Amino acid sequence: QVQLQQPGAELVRPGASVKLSCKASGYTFTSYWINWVKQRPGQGLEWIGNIYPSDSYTNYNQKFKDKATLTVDKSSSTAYMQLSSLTSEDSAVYFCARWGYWGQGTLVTVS
Amino acid sequence: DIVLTQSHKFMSTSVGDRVSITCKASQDVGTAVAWYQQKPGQSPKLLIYWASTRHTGVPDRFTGSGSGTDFTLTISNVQSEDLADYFCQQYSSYPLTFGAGTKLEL
Repeated sequence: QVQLQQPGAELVRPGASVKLSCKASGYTFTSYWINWVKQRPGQGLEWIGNIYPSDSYTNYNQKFKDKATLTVDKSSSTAYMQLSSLTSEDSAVYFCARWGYWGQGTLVTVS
Repeated sequence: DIVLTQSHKFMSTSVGDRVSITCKASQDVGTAVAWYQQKPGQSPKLLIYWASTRHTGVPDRFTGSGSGTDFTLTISNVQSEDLADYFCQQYSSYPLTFGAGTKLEL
């Protein structure tokens, strides 16, 4: 039913920025908070922050606040997240999620 | 910053057995705890929320329990399809945090 489509992978150059997309479909885009989660093979899951589509209100992890920016595009029902000054430590799988539904994730590889 | 410490990193067992994974919070989170199941190369799947409520689709085999600071995930009759990673998450206050995970192997 609900679907949070994320592109499979992203190859990025060290020190640059990356824009990750998350297209929601099958439910009212504005009534549910969208969270962004980071996953690196070695460690657990890490919450980056969230955004409420209706008014773009955001909460960020103190660890990721200036490093990431969260926005939405209510007309296309897409949520975006941008990371800058990328380094090897940012290579991981990033997932966008809402209650009960996680996207497939996007593998960001800095090389 | 609420820390979530899962008992073990790995746990062995074979089909038929009963397993219990524990999650201890460093602060009281009432019952605002969720458990996820994650198989390799896939995204996490919600199992339990509000400490003991089963989500639409999870089998009666899974049972959550606890409150305050001690939570537990219980699989009464471990089937092969249950071999995977299990995470607990807190959603009472920011930042939202997860446990390190517990791998279920044969």
